[PDB]
Amino acid sequence: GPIRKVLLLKEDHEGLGISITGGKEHGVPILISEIHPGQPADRCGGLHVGDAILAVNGVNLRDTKHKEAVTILSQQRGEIEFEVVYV
Amino acid sequence: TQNICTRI
Repeated sequence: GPIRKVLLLKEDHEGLGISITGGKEHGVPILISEIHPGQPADRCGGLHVGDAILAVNGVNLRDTKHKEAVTILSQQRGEIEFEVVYV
Repeated sequence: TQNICTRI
């Protein structure tokens, strides 16, 4: 599919409201596994289960192990701009 | 066991 850019806002006390799976050590992208009701991603729209997250706030996720991607995504605050593509 | 889903 086409690559999309989607920005949401996250307050410091909030999570992103997504679950991810995949990663370099499993030979697949960082994939959105679930979008959780009522949390920032759900309230924004534009992210979808099965999207690959290619980058977040300009930080490349294409060659990251699962744990590293968790670290990177968890460290984003405020404006969070996702670069995603449906694989 | 190794693939997991992580909530963030």
